Amino acid sequence: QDVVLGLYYMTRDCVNAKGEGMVLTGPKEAERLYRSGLASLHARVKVRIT
Amino acid sequence: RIRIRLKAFDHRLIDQATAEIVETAKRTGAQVRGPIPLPTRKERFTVLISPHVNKDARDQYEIRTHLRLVDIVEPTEKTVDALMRLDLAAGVDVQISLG
Amino acid sequence: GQKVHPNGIRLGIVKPWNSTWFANTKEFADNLDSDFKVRQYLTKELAKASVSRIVIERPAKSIRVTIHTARPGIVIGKKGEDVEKLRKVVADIAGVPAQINIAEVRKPELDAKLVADSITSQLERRVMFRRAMKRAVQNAMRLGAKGIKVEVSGRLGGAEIARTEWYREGRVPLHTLRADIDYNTSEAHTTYGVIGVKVWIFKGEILG
Amino acid sequence: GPEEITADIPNVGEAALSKLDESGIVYIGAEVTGGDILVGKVTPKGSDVKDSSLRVPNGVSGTVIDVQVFTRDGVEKDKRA
Amino acid sequence: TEFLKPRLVDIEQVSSTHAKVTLEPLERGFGHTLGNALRRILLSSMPGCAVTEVEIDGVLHEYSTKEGVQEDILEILLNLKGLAVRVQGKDEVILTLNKSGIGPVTAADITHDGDVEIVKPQHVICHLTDENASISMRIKVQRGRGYVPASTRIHSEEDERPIGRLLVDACYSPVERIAYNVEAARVEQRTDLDKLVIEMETNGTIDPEEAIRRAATILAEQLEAFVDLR
Amino acid sequence: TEFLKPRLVDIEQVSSTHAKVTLEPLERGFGHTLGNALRRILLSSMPGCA
Amino acid sequence: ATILAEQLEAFVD
Amino acid sequence: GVLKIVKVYLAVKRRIQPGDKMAGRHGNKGVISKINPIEDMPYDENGTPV
Amino acid sequence: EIKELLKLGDLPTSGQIRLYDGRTGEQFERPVTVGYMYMLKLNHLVDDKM
Amino acid sequence: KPLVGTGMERAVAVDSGVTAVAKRGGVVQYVDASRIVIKVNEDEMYPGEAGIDIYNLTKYTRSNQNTCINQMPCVSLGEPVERGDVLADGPSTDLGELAL
Repeated sequence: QDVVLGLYYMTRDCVNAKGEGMVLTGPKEAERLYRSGLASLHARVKVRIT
Repeated sequence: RIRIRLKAFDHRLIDQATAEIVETAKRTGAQVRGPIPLPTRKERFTVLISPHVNKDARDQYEIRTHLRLVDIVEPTEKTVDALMRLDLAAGVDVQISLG
Repeated sequence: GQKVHPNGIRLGIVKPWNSTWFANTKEFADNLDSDFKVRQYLTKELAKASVSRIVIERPAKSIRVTIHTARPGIVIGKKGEDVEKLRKVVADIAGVPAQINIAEVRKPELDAKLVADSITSQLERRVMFRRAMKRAVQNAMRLGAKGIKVEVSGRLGGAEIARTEWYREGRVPLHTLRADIDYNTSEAHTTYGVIGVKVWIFKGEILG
Repeated sequence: GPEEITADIPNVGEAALSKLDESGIVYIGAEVTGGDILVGKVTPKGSDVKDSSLRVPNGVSGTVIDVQVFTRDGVEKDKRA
Repeated sequence: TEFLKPRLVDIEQVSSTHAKVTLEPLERGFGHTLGNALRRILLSSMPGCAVTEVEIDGVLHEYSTKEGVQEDILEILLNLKGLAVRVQGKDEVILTLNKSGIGPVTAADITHDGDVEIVKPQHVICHLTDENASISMRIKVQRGRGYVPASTRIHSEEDERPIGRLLVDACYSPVERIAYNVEAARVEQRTDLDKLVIEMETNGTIDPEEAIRRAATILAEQLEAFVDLR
Repeated sequence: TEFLKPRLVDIEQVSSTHAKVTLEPLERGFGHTLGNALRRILLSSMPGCA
Repeated sequence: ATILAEQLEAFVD
Repeated sequence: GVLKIVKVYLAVKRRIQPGDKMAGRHGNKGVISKINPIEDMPYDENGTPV
Repeated sequence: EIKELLKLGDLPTSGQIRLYDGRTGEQFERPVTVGYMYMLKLNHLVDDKM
Repeated sequence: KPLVGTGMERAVAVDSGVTAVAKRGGVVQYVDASRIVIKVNEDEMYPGEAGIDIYNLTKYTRSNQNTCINQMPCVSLGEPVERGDVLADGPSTDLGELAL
């Protein structure tokens, strides 16, 4: 119950947030942009995943 | 000036007392003179240890009364009174004397 | 009378004093007398209670007694009923305001005086002295004494010719000043006469 | 024979006579826990003595707040009664 | 490395207890780091003196009642647990409270020594109603940190104490509430600097610059394990 | 009033660009203090060039 | 760690 | 009949601990899980922890 | 009337305050509900069940 | 004292006899260490049997569920009380209300 709420709030999206439509060189700097305070947890973004 | 004469049998205890007194003085007032050690009284006693007779059989005891002279140069309002509530450890006869 | 008293030789180093006060030559004798009185009274009272050490300490015209006993419950009785009673009598004895504290003695088998007392009691109620001695020694050892010695002397088993017997176990260094040697004594007033019980208990060496 | 209320608790050493008086029973108040002794209550012939002395249950602490005794007309020693 | 260093520039006392303090200047982003670290340390690990053992005369246990008073003995122990003491020299002192007569027993009636300071002269403890009633308690004030309770201090105590001394729980920490704010600093040539406005709320016994200095020393000596060894 | 200093017990070097600094023991609620302080400094304050 | 220690180096004992 | 009748009244003082049961008035049962420190609590901007 | 009483006190009308985290010092997104509930301790204590 | 109550706390805390509700109104003498002593106003007071009401407070004792039933006085010394008013707060009561 708690963990599906944490995931459903995490992997979602909104039509404008901090860092809308910026491009990221990996998931590591995705978490670094979430922690430093430069993007939001749900902000649509092109990443490069492997 | 307040002269303070600490007297006790245990030296460590006396020392402890003196320090405490200094602390008490120094927070409230200013320019505590200092803990000056006077001469120790070594009051000796010889006694015959046999119940009946053997005179060369003896024990020689002594009581070492230590003296500590603490002086306070400026008696303020706050300082002198602070000692009233501030009693020292047992087995230490203190003797304050202003002037 | 060969040996020095083990407590007495160590008062400056590892053992402390019982009466712990300062007084000038004027009031000292009187104080001593008072101490003797109060202690005597206490012994008389708390015989059934296992009492080891009465520590008197008088600051500022007020006497502070500290009773070291194995069972506080019998000395205290109901909470502050017996202690209170004791206090006023103590005060009377002294002629000053009294204050009784009661220290609880952990491990009464390792306290020497208590052991001695027990032995004396046993002797009085007509046990085999030797068996009592053994018990005393064994118990202490079990409890964690680095060593113990006990000695009993005179009219043993009501015998006409008096003798002394003693049991040691572990190590009991008496010449070593830094050794914590709890020494104490007692006397069994039996039908045949007195039987004196000495006991030395070596807790361990102090390093300073 | 009848059972007895005495501190002179057996086999068990200087770990019986403690939170009680010289005539037996817990001495009131105190910081009693588990495995203590409250009321020395053991009989001879029951070198054949035993320990029925009601103690404190395992795991509990507490303070003896009250001791009631309307015992068999005799509970007294030489005089508390 | 173009960093700077902060200083305690202005220390305003809004009251004797509630008192703010600035910090200036902090670097960019450091404000929430130092503020949260000083918050955690200043709430967990400060030394303050508190009541530990209470000794009332003619008492058996703490659940009894007494002659001539309002609050019961558990109420007295709670009102004594709230006390705020500030000793200077020693680390373990014994106070004395003696009072008779009809009226409330404030904290200002304790016969103080020289090095103890009771900073709340309107802290009520008892309400003596009978004029023939008296109360003579002897408090014991240790000094530590954190929270050490009666259960753990039931066997921890080594110094074999006598029976009759009521054990009160020890709330040692004199900090109760702390908030920090990261404003915009007014630097005459820099715009990317910030100030930290720590808003403490003490027990009255602790001096705020001394508390901040001690928390800073705690943090630096904890980080020395990272600095020196690897 | 004396605090527990730790010993740095482990550097499990997984690769040349990987580490895991196992570190014990600290006072209750100090691991989060040290970890969060180091994490925010390492994210948004450590100097370097790119 | 030395960045934070030199940052806090001012008001210590 | 009964001879020796000794009743002793203990009084334990139980505090609160991980494992007790608390509840509101609405049916919200709960077993109190973690007894957190004051610092780790969620504080609002006024400073008071919850 | 709950909203109007929350306006007499200086509290926010929604009943919800923004709360920071005691661990990380940073704001919880999406403001949370804080209030006073009357919570009871039921007599099912854990050191009567262990 | 429940901040959000229904007002039926008063009737439950009075009507269950755990609080020491005053029988006859008046003032107070407040020895109270042992008992609340209430001097009675003259209108509620009988001609003979001059009379002042002495309430017994039940201090720390065992309930049926091993909880502690205890009464504490919630009136001071020299304070007017009326008939039907409460004097001693029982277990789980706060000034005559119901504080579970």
